Amino acid sequence: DPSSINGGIVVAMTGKDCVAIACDLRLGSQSLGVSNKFEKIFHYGHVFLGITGLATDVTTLNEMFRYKTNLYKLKEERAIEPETFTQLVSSSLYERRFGPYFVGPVVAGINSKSGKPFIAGFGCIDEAKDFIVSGTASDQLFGMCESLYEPNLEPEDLFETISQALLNAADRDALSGWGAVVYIIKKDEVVKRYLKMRQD
Amino acid sequence: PIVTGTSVISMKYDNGVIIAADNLGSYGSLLRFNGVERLIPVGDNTVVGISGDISDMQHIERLLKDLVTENAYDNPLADAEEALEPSYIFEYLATVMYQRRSKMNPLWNAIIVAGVQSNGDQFLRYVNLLGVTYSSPTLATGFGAHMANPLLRKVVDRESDIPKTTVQVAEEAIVNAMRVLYYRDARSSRNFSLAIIDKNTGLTFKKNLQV
Amino acid sequence: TTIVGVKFNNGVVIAADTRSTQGPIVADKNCAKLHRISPKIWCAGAAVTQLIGSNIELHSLYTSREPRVVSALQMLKQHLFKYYLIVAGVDPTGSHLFSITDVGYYLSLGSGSLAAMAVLESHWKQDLTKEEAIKLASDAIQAGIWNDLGSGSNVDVCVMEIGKDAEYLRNYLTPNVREEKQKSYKFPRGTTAVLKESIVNI
Amino acid sequence: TTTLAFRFQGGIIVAVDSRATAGNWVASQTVKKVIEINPFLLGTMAGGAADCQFWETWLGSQCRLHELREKERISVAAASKILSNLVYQYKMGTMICGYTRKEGPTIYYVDSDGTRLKGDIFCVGSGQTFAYGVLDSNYKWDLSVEDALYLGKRSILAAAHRDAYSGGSVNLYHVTEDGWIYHGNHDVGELFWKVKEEEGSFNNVIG
Amino acid sequence: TTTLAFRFQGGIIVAVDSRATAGNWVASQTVKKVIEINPFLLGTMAGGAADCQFWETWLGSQCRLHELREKERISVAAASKILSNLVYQYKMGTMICGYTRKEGPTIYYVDSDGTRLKGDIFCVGSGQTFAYGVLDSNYKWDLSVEDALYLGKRSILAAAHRDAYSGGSVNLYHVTEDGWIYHGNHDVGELFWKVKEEEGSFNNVIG
Amino acid sequence: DIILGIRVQDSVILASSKAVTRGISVLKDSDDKTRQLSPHTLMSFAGEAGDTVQFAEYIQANIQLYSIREDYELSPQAVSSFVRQELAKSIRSRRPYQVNVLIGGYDKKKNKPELYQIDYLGTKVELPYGAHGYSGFYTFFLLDHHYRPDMTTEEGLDLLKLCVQELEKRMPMDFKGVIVKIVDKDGIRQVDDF
Amino acid sequence: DIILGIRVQDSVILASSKAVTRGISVLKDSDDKTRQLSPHTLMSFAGEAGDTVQFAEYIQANIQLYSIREDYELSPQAVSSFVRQELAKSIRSRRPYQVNVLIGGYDKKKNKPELYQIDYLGTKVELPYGAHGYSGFYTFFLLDHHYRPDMTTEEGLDLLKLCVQELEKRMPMDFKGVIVKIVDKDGIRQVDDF
Amino acid sequence: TSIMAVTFKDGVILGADSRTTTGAYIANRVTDKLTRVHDKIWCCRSQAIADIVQYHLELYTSQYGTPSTETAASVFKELCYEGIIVAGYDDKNKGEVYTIPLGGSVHKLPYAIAGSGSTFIYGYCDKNFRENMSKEETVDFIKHSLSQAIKWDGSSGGVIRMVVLTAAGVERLIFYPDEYEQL
Amino acid sequence: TSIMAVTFKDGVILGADSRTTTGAYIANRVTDKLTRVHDKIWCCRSQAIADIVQYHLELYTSQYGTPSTETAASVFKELCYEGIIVAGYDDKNKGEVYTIPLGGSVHKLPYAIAGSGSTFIYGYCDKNFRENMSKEETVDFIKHSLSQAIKWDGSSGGVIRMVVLTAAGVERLIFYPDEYEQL
Amino acid sequence: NPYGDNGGTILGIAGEDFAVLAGDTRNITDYSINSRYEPKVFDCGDNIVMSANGFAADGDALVKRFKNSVKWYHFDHNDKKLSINSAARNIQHLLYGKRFFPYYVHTIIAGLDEDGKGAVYSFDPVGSYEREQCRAGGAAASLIMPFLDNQVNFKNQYEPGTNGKVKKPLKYLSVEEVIKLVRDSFTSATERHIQVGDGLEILIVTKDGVRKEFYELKRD
Repeated sequence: DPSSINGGIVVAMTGKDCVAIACDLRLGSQSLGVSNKFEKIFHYGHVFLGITGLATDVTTLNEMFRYKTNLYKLKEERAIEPETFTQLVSSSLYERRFGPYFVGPVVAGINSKSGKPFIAGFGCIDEAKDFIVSGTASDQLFGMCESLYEPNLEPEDLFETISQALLNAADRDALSGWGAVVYIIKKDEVVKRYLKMRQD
Repeated sequence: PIVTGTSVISMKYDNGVIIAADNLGSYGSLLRFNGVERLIPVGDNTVVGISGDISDMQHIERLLKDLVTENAYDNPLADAEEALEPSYIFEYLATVMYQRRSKMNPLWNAIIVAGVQSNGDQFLRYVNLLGVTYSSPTLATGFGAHMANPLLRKVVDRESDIPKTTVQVAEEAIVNAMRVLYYRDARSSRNFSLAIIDKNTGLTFKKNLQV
Repeated sequence: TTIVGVKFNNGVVIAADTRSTQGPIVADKNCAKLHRISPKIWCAGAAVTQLIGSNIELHSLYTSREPRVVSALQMLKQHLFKYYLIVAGVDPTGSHLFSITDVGYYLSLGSGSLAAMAVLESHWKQDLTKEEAIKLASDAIQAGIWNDLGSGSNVDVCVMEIGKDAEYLRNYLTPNVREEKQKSYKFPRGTTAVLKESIVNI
Repeated sequence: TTTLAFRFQGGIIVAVDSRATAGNWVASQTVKKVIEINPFLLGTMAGGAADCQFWETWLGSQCRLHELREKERISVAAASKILSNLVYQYKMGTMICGYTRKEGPTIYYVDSDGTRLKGDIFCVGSGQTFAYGVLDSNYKWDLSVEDALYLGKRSILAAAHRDAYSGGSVNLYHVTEDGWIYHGNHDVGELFWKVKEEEGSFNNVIG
Repeated sequence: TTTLAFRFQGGIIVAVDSRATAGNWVASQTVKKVIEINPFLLGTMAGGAADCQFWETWLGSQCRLHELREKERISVAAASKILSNLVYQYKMGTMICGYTRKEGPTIYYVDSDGTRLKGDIFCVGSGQTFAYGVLDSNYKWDLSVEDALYLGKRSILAAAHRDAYSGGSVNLYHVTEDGWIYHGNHDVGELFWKVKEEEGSFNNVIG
Repeated sequence: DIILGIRVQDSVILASSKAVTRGISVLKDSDDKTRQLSPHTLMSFAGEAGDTVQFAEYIQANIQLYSIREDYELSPQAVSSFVRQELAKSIRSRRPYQVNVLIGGYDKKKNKPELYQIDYLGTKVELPYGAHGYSGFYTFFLLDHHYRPDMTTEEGLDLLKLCVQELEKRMPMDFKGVIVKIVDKDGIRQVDDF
Repeated sequence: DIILGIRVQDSVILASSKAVTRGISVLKDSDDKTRQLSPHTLMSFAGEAGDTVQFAEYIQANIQLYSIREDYELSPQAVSSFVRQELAKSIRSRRPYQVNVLIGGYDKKKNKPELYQIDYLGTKVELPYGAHGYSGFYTFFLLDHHYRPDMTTEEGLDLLKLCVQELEKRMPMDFKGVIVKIVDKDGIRQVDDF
Repeated sequence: TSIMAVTFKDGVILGADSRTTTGAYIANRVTDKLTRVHDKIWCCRSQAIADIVQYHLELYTSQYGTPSTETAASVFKELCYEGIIVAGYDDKNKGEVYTIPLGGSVHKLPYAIAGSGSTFIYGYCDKNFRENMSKEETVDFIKHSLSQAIKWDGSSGGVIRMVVLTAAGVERLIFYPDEYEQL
Repeated sequence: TSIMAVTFKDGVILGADSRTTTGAYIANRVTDKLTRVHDKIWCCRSQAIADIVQYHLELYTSQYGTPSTETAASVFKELCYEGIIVAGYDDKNKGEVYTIPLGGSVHKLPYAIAGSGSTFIYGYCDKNFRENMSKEETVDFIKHSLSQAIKWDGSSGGVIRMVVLTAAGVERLIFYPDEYEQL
Repeated sequence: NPYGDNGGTILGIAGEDFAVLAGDTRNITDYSINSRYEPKVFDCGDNIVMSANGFAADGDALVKRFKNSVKWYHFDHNDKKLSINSAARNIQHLLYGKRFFPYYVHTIIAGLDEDGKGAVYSFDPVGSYEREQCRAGGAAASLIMPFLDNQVNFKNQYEPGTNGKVKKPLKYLSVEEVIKLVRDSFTSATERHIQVGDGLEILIVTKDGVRKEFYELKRD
């Protein structure tokens, strides 16, 4: 299983008029930790994408989606929306059904027209209203999110919730850790925060 | 197994337990034998329903009759307050099945012990070749665990539903499940045996019931 | 997964549970498994659906005719044979119910297929009405939900009647709503230690 | 898992991590990986903890029986030999550490293959390479007790940082001629930030 | 099989054995394991003899085509590169030996995994260790032509004596700037007795 | 093979093991597992015997072709991106290149050294120091301790010497020493006396 | 492990590699893979990790028991016969000893050195020089050339020194040098400065 | 499954059971196993291949006129060779049965039996089949044979579906377990 | 092989074929498959166990008197459990058939069929067997049944050997292919 | 295959004067439900609660053999109360008696130490054991323990305004607060794990004795 080769987790949460996406920073080669700066969250316009799994696959998919969203912006004269980007991700993934990338993608963003927070998991789209998890600690993340999450959290409360969930799931995962980054995404601003965590 | 018995289904109602099994021994996809009684009365308060290997089932039948004979030795109350209980029979059978599994020579069967204890409690417990034991308001083996259990659990969903369940309702649900099992199970038979153990009226064994 | 399809006197109804699992872990608790091929042709499985629906729409525009359930069935069959569904619908030739291929007055697929079939075998009768058909399909899905670990959450129902529009009853039943938690786990602000903070120029 | 034991003028320093993992799931961060066989003998677990825990506890019984018969404590050489013979006949890595009057401070390495090695430094586990390097670059015989305890702490910290299956906390033991002394449990998370601050290492880690 | 080629002031010495074995059955004692690719190029076969033979004859044809086009002979580097690319694209050990004006005496080692090494000494085959040791102990750059031929003979003799699948006879080649010179076939049986008599070696062999 | 890379304040230092072993014997003890991609970019490689050199010369030819076509030098970042794309293409081809490479270069426009570690799968990452395979298991402790961003070339060479000494003591093979090359603003030079 | 034995006119010289490797690291670099069976008999062993020492101390205890029981020393031939029988018994036991041994001894009655090579299967043979496993692949060429029955101990050590140098050069492993012991009429002594 | 086709004095009758199983589970117990590939040519398996055969026979009917049962069996072979019982009626051939076992060879028989239940009735069908049977005699023979096959085969059951192919046309007959089990 | 035992109004008849094969090779075509374990108790396989059973039954007879067919099947089971058709006659039981399939379970049947050729006559024997048949009807029933089994099974052939176990005694009957094949 | 999986997750938390052992009551095979109420946490006497999670047959056998040894201990020591540490050593010897054919169970025992503080011991199927403040077993252990670490031990929590320099200090959790956390973690695990549900049985060991509480979980 190539997904467990590199490790790492991505979690997205919806709040009150806001979304949060968070990931760990560990780039591992089995038990060996190689890099603590491998950010797995990317954005194309106002749409954020977290990718867990094989790191080379993560880089390849980030390049492919930058390519496709740039061409989309040139053709459409508008930035892609999170729902359209989710459809794009699903179609791109199933374009390699029998040659698949060993990834788990997580879409986070706010639709610029409607203003409603959007998150999605995956080819089959899991457009949840509360939280999406991905990575090696997906079970720990599921437990932490199912226990901690409550609807309509303000951006500060949403930050605290997603941070605690990520930190406590990463503490119990061998291949996740070495730092964490959280994006608090609102329509007007996006805040990036680096978390203090155990370095083992 | 080689010659095999199919599902045994059972449930407990307000005043006892009902257990049913069909009278067929399959040989792979060949419906070879049609006179296989797979409900084994032990005393007057216990019925043992066996599924799986018929040769191992006949072995268990011998073990149960020996157990009755041994209990009566030097026991003037063997037909009385010193008779074999459903819990005694199950514990012996569970011990045998677990000891066989630990010797890598398992009795390839699933056993449901149905009966009423001396104090009147309904006894309904299951044991398989692995020694795995559990009890439930409704029990079924093999194919009935997938199809008969949902129909029986619709009648008795939890323990508090048992006192609300009459013998007529329980027997009607068991017969309906047997008909459904005949329709959708290829290794099943039209003819089945039905045993009712009631704390008041005692053991009622019905043979050659037809779907 | 538990999917059933029941034909009644003037149509066909399909129903499904909404639980998605990744091993023993529930990934999506409200996955929609009733997929629309055409307005009156719906599919449920235990990408091929989206492509088949696209080609069905193109074929219907080309022929200027309503899509037929046999056409969708043939397309799905050929596509899958090139490389397990219940296809139901109403077309000008009536109501149809297929599995991928066997026809049926009632069908069930998935992990909870046997429990649902038990309920159907017990309660199905000829010449069901629409309400009775919905009740029967819902009860089969509920049996799958209660008795199969792979099935859970809600019941989604799609009803296709011959002379009417298809009605998709998303979350027709919701028998597994979580109770309120004992305590609120809202952290006080400042609980998490932050090493660095920066605004992202989107 | 990372276990280390080295010999210095003040005795033996035994440092271990406390993380146990079931695949990628961290089952526990507080696992004791040092057997206190007796007030003068320590054993370490690295793989096959149950075989280690049972037989090194049984090893304490044999030493006690040897105590009663000969009026003299068993030697580290004998204790390792019994454990090595036990392991061989059932054919993990364990360090037997003790400080008797005759032998002095003595460490024996016994693995599942039946090997039995005497030495001054040993590191076992998934992080043994990181621990070995920190020891090889800083170990001295004339090392003081305070500097040796920190060296045991530092070597485990390097392993915990770089190895995914090592971490949780450091348990320090100091085997002296009067018996071993437990020097406490040190959380790796707290230890890393302290060491990063005071030592200036881990410059690639943002703090 | 044992093939060797080494570089000295007088050019390149190529020495091989001639035994081919089908399991334990010696099919032939007179197998040519040196390919005369062209009057200035030699190749050696060690495993995969058929691929070596076909592709080095084709390499000779390619060298002739290069000669016709550029009015200049192909280089040893170019021939080795062509053979290595061919081997890699179909992914044996062969030495390409030649002496051109630009490069001088040049040996390239090409094996089945696609490696291509330039060097002064190479030994391939089941007996490569014995011959390689004899070379390492007796090789010199200032070695004379007669001494180098004897050194090749002696290394092949050691390999044939100690290795069961090497033997038969020694074929000596001497690559000079004027082209290679065949120095004959030397029966290993006679050579061993001659070397034992003149050299005093093989004292454990009764004669 | 053993490949170490270390980026210091003004240069990148690469060390590559010298031994070539096939089967029973060490054929070569002086191999150079590096290729000059550009005047200010150097690539050192490790992995499967025949794949490493083939991939390295393919990359070098492509980079040279770009340089001639544009009359310009690709930045080390662009070179590392191209190499990562090539390895990612290979990993899902009919037969992948099992090659792990370290790319050390000097960006003449940023006036900064750059080191990139790319494995055979195609995972690229910019590192202050790097090693492939088991090489980092015996070196990462020492670099984590003593590496500083502002280290001079001499201090980086001393740290590399200590790392190689540790590798020689605890790794169970004999890699026959290392060849050390330095990439800086003046180009690529080799350290013979290491 | 690397074990060399060489019998010269008046003594037997044994050389054993010093390295102990378990998995990823070289745990020890000074191990002694020899056991003194008697005052004039020495046994050096190689093979599987735990079998070599376990078998060697079992042999040593048995030879010691015979010496005390008879108040006499077994001849090196008798010792080698006993060791061969033990290895021959093991090869068809529930779990054999994977141990290859060289037995060097001085027969105080014949006043002659003796060297015996016994493999794990139980193949004993008296040799003027011997090595186990791949060790002879890099040494026999040199011994076949320069060995003479009348060599003195110094010439045997020089020949042994040359044999070790070739092993370091061409074997792909790092055995961390050898420990050299000499058995003669004066007993068993060790050469530290090798 | 238990499928059997019998030629008789006025044509051919194809009979089959209606049970399909996945192991011991009866997934469908009202299956229609007799498949029309052409107007009066029917086949049964012991499904894509049936579609391609129907395609090819429709093409043949458009271009070259009505195909015979031999033509249908030929198409079946050329698709399978590169267990099927093919039964059909033509005016000149007056009803033909072609069996194509798993190997892909084609055999023309007065009657054919196939499926897991045919083994139990090989002897009975050998003893009881007679050439030039009447329509009622043929129906009775198929009923008895398939009843025995259903009794002994666990994969055979449900209703006995029959297709009668004669010059009169196509007649569909259904026999429920309450009727054939008591035979 | 094709073996069958049938209880009738005066006792039991055991019938078998005489062919043993190693693949397609008929190694023995005059095999005697009906084996005597006791005076009027006979068995057939579908050889060591038959020797141990005869040993145990002889031991039983010396100590506990004449064993019944159930006792022989009991001994067969206790050895097999820790395909056999056991047929025998006793005055009180008037002829009994016990089948012990490969699993080791024992079943008492009015008639039993076993072997590779028994599958082809499951339908035929079910339709044609009748309780309380006459001796000639039983012989005819076995002759017709085994002939069909021989016709369809490649491992069945040769002569049809029959052992009649009644109160009168043991009667051996042989039927050659020229007689039963034309039935 | 002599082994099998019957699901079930157990949770042992040691307080300062209490110990709780909680497990779901659902017994399963593959994707079927065998029983919705099959307790896996047992009061074994002497204020010791035990749960053998894993292979159900081996779990029953081990619990049966431990209850066997407690009775023999009372027979040999004149009804003397068995201490939790003595029980842990006894369980280690029971497990190691089958070293090469082990009980395929992870067992947790909870109770009070001789000083009166809550004690929890976890055991490897082979026999290794360790005293813990908390331990989770079963399939859903990874969905329960990370939440308790956050909520009982305040992991990754810091005092607000201290810039992550002062950790949130540990506090006395009452058994009522621990029960609330146990209930919430099990309801969360029920949502996301198909093997968790149908009811939660919690056994609370205090100085007063062993108290049993049952709570209903979701039945899908």
